Amino acid sequence: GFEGGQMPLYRRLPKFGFTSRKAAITAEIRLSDLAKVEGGVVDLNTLKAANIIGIQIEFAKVILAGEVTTPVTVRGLRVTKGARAAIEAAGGKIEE
Amino acid sequence: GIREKIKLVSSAGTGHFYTTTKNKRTKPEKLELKKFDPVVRQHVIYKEAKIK
Amino acid sequence: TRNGRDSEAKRLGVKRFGGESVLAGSIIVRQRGTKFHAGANVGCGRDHTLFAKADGKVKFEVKGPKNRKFISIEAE
Amino acid sequence: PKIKTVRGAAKRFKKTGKGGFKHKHANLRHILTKKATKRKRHLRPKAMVSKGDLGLVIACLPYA
RNA sequence: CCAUAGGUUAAUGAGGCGAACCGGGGGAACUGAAACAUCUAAGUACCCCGAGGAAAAGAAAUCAACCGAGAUUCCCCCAG
RNA sequence: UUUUGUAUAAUGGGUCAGCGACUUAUAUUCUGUAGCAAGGUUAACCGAAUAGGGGAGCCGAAGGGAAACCGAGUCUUAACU
RNA sequence: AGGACCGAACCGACUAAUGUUGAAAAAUUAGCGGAUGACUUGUGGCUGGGGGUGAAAGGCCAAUCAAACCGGGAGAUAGCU
RNA sequence: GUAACGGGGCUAAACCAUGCACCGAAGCUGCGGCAGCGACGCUUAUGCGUUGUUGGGUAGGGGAGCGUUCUGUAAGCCUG
RNA sequence: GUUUAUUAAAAACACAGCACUGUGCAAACACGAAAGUGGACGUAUACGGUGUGACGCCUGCCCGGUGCCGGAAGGUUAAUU
RNA sequence: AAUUCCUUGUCGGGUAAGUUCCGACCUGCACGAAUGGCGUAAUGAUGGCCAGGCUGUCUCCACCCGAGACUCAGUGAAAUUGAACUCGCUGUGAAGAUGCAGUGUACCCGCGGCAAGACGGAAAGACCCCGUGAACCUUUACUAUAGCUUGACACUGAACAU
RNA sequence: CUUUAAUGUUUGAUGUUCUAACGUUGACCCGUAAUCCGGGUUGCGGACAGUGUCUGGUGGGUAGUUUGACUGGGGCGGUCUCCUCCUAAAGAGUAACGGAGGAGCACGAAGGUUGGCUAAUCCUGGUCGGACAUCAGGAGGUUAGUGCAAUGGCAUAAGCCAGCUUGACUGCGAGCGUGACGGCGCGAGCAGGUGCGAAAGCAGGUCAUAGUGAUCCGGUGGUUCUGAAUGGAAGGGCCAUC
RNA sequence: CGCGGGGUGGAGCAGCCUGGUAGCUCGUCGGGCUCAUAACCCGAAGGUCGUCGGUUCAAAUCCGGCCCCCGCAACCA
Ligand SMILES: [Mg+2]
Ligand SMILES: [Mg+2]
Ligand SMILES: [Mg+2]
Ligand SMILES: [Mg+2]
Ligand SMILES: [Mg+2]
Ligand SMILES: [Mg+2]
Ligand SMILES: [Mg+2]
Ligand SMILES: [Mg+2]
Ligand SMILES: [Mg+2]
Ligand SMILES: [Mg+2]
Ligand SMILES: [Mg+2]
Ligand SMILES: [Mg+2]
Ligand SMILES: [Mg+2]
Ligand SMILES: [Mg+2]
Ligand SMILES: [Mg+2]
Ligand SMILES: [Mg+2]
Ligand SMILES: [Mg+2]
Ligand SMILES: [Mg+2]
Ligand SMILES: [Mg+2]
Ligand SMILES: [Mg+2]
Ligand SMILES: [Mg+2]
Ligand SMILES: [Mg+2]
Ligand SMILES: [Mg+2]
Ligand SMILES: [Mg+2]
Ligand SMILES: [Mg+2]
Ligand SMILES: [Mg+2]
Ligand SMILES: [Mg+2]
Ligand SMILES: [Mg+2]
Ligand SMILES: [Mg+2]
Ligand SMILES: [Mg+2]
Ligand SMILES: [Mg+2]
Ligand SMILES: [Mg+2]
Ligand SMILES: [Mg+2]
Ligand SMILES: [Mg+2]
Ligand SMILES: [Mg+2]
Ligand SMILES: [Mg+2]
Ligand SMILES: [Mg+2]
Ligand SMILES: [Mg+2]
Ligand SMILES: [Mg+2]
Ligand SMILES: [Mg+2]
Ligand SMILES: [Mg+2]
Ligand SMILES: [Mg+2]
Ligand SMILES: [Mg+2]
Ligand SMILES: [Mg+2]
Ligand SMILES: [Mg+2]
Ligand SMILES: [Mg+2]
Ligand SMILES: [Mg+2]
Ligand SMILES: [Mg+2]
Ligand SMILES: [Mg+2]
Ligand SMILES: [Mg+2]
Ligand SMILES: [Mg+2]
Ligand SMILES: [Mg+2]
Ligand SMILES: [Mg+2]
Ligand SMILES: [Mg+2]
Ligand SMILES: [Mg+2]
Ligand SMILES: [Mg+2]
Ligand SMILES: [Mg+2]
Ligand SMILES: [Mg+2]
Ligand SMILES: [Mg+2]
Ligand SMILES: [Mg+2]
Ligand SMILES: [Mg+2]
Ligand SMILES: [Mg+2]
Ligand SMILES: [Mg+2]
Ligand SMILES: [Mg+2]
Ligand SMILES: [Mg+2]
Ligand SMILES: [Mg+2]
Ligand SMILES: [Mg+2]
Ligand SMILES: [Mg+2]
Ligand SMILES: [Mg+2]
Repeated sequence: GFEGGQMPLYRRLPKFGFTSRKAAITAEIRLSDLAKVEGGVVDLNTLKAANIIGIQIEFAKVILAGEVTTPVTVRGLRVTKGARAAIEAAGGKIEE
Repeated sequence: GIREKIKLVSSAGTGHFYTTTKNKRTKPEKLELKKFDPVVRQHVIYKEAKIK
Repeated sequence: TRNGRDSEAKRLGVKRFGGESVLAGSIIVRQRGTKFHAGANVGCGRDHTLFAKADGKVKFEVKGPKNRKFISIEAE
Repeated sequence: PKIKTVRGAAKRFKKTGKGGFKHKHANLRHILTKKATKRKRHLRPKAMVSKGDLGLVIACLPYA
């Protein structure tokens, strides 16, 4: 980023936003990953055990990506609408 | 650049303000214009205030 | 000397010529005055820039008592 | 050793889905009353880095 | 005046040298920043003192997050 | 060699022999090539041991948004044709 | 008597030619100035580098001086050759 | 130093006009050879009967190789 | 008299003399993180600095500027509170 | 005028002739009073000018004496050097040619001399420019800072007044 | 509250005096054979001085630096950004220390719209009144006007009056133009809400092209977006703006 | 921008300093006086007392916004 003596593209442009500390401790879970856990029950701890999310993760989200075949009980976790529907179709359960 | 800049503030009570220029030497009296407040979504009176 | 100055070129002139099929909104002429006047289906900008108000072909023509160049768009 | 990211560049650019970079537009910072509303509005949304200077950005941000 | 300072003996130890490593006391500049002064180089080079086979550190007025961990040092991550 | 251009009266070389200049380490990116493949691979370390263990991690399989948040959508906006 | 005079030693260094890969990294011969003084010389000692010393020329400080020399930072840096 | 046809020389061996010859280059053609790049069709050892075309080159980009010292193959093979 | 040792010996420096100025002695000033030392075992007829430069006749006007010396009524003004 | 640009100012002296010198004038580009002014005996390897004496300084060189140079014997360097079978001229040419073109001249090889050319040798020009080089020096450049100086608190206390 | 007096006592300053810190480069004694140094006695000074921390001033004494580029060499002079014309070779663009000129704004109307209107100059007549005010009429035909330079425009007037007004709106924006990029420009239409008009319609500043400055760093207002155990807050972000 | 202080006849300064109140130095004219410019006196013209609103009977005098002049430190991308 040295453009001769011209103000280089990054110095030209304004800085924007901020880095969220809450974003670093959130995780994103595919439906394909709900099979990898054991017992057919999906908590944060269980996910961690499976080695899907990571240790320093406080919050986790289930996304309609891939597919779930087995009935799965999602516990204390945020689930997107499509993903929820998929889970229901599979024969699963979502409780808060 | 004798024309100073001023801030037209909404009478609606919202923090919304327009900004503009005004020659204060020729026009001592305050500027009043009915402008659109985008927060209330109405055309409200905007009295002149200092840019601060 | 008191002479070394000149302004940056404004890249004016006819951008889309006769028979040239354009999309609506396409600038046909950038100009200073109304050297060309907006005819049928052509809009005139604030800086007298002529632009298509419809998709179709550019049609230059001489019209009117003052014999002025009118740009119209004919639909295809 | 590891390449260091140009930290200013990191502040100003975010890598996107297809591996481009969005940035906030220049000129919407101050001296605004004189700029037309329309212009300001156009400046507001974040825009992709051009094809020309993309390379430079990439060089700046190896971890992106 | 007593005392104290001092003085004469006696005993024990120390002194100096030594590569690097270590702890501490001082501590640059060239250089990079395409100039340069903040900044960088770098607590680096160097100077000095002290020690040991290692040194230093070390047994929470420490973290963590409402669950818990449980002194120090060292390595890989975390993470450019 | 440098040059727009050198027989140049521009540079360099008295000659020979020997030596004399794009390397290495660690990161990153693209290309080839091999492995396995929605998975891939381990690091330190254990292990006399280039085996095997070790998956801590990293990269990938989802993005959008400054962010909360939402999520094959999302941000934008009171709302988007 | 004398920073008196003329003039050897001694101290200097104005002109000159020579020399300029010299006899010599400053000399030679011919002349020249001072020559009891602010003289000169021996031996020893002290002043150290932004420091000394300087009747001052940026002079001199080991044939080196608008900042000595030696080692280190150091393979400084060199958009130049 | 002739020195303002390159020289000798020339009344044409000068100039203008028309024509027919010839010389003249690494241009084009002829014969032989090598290489790149495309086709189409073989029936293959992944290239081949063929068929067009291309092949000056600095900076520079791409491709394919030779040779050197050293390690394995090698207590093999060559070598008084 | 001195000077650019090694291209400049001079009109340059020094000089006796003159003037200003600082300095009362634990001096001013200088070298010293400091102790201390020089000044000076001196003491204003002395010492430092600056300029001028034997001697003779002399050395005129300007204090607005920049310094320096004296003044403190007001304005402004730090740490502190 | 160690100062005067115009300027070799003008007038005078000196000389056959004097941009220098000396004396004046003043029209001081741009002297001037202790970064002293003007005088000044003496002194000076001091600057300028004139005269006498003297002379090879010169007219204009001649001869001689020695040391080299030259030849022989012995020893025995150096700078420099792309390679050379290393001519003139006119032209051409990266624009000044031993090397190219055209042309002229020239048997091969020494030695003593000279120095016009080899843009001869000697030092990566000292001049000039350039480099976001260097250094020293400078100041009312900027930023610092030693020092000097001001106050507050500290070491630092007691009475009595105003 | 304005303004002071009385009786009782807590920080300022300004002296007077004292001694016990401190100073003593005063005298004598001792360690001691010793002009150092220390201890003692004593005189003087004395809470000053002087040192440390903080602080204002001064501070080429010293240091680190600095001191632009273009340029028919460099310096000196001039220039550096933006607009208009020409150079510019009939698309765009196009250089020179080429030839000419301007800008660093202005305007709450000089913006919007509805309704209306048409200029310069000259001649003739007309009180003061004249080459030139104001009034007629003719010729004249935009030679005028454009808030300002130049160019291109402009009667449908973009020129000149009058009424009512804030569209000099907020969110957007198909599609274009122009730039290496940063950017800069034109823009129909859609949503909301407004003004003028009977209505069709027009209005997202001004006839157009100059009138300007990236980033960082900060300032103000709004916004529960964020908020380092949690609730808050601070700070940060986002929108507006300096 | 933050804070402080001022806008007083033609000029500067008192009157604010907690409302009941236009004086000072000149300047100009006129008169007396002088040889007189002057010195000196008498007499007079000349001030929304920055602007405006409020409390109040009464303000230049108290306060609020606003405008200008000055000082202050402060950073200044
Ligand atoms: Mg720049
Ligand atoms: Mg894990
Ligand atoms: Mg902003
Ligand atoms: Mg020892
Ligand atoms: Mg530095
Ligand atoms: Mg430096
Ligand atoms: Mg640098
Ligand atoms: Mg230990
Ligand atoms: Mg517990
Ligand atoms: Mg060469
Ligand atoms: Mg050249
Ligand atoms: Mg050639
Ligand atoms: Mg050559
Ligand atoms: Mg040659
Ligand atoms: Mg060269
Ligand atoms: Mg070589
Ligand atoms: Mg050579
Ligand atoms: Mg690689
Ligand atoms: Mg790969
Ligand atoms: Mg003598
Ligand atoms: Mg003598
Ligand atoms: Mg002699
Ligand atoms: Mg030095
Ligand atoms: Mg000198
Ligand atoms: Mg020497
Ligand atoms: Mg130095
Ligand atoms: Mg270094
Ligand atoms: Mg080097
Ligand atoms: Mg001839
Ligand atoms: Mg042939
Ligand atoms: Mg051929
Ligand atoms: Mg052929
Ligand atoms: Mg080829
Ligand atoms: Mg060919
Ligand atoms: Mg001497
Ligand atoms: Mg000498
Ligand atoms: Mg000399
Ligand atoms: Mg000499
Ligand atoms: Mg003198
Ligand atoms: Mg005087
Ligand atoms: Mg003075
Ligand atoms: Mg004075
Ligand atoms: Mg004073
Ligand atoms: Mg003069
Ligand atoms: Mg004469
Ligand atoms: Mg004379
Ligand atoms: Mg003088
Ligand atoms: Mg003087
Ligand atoms: Mg003198
Ligand atoms: Mg002498
Ligand atoms: Mg040799
Ligand atoms: Mg020639
Ligand atoms: Mg010869
Ligand atoms: Mg020669
Ligand atoms: Mg010779
Ligand atoms: Mg030469
Ligand atoms: Mg050179
Ligand atoms: Mg002393
Ligand atoms: Mg300096
Ligand atoms: Mg230059
Ligand atoms: Mg020039
Ligand atoms: Mg054109
Ligand atoms: Mg053209
Ligand atoms: Mg109209
Ligand atoms: Mg209009
Ligand atoms: Mg207008
Ligand atoms: Mg305009
Ligand atoms: Mg900056
Ligand atoms: Mg909290």
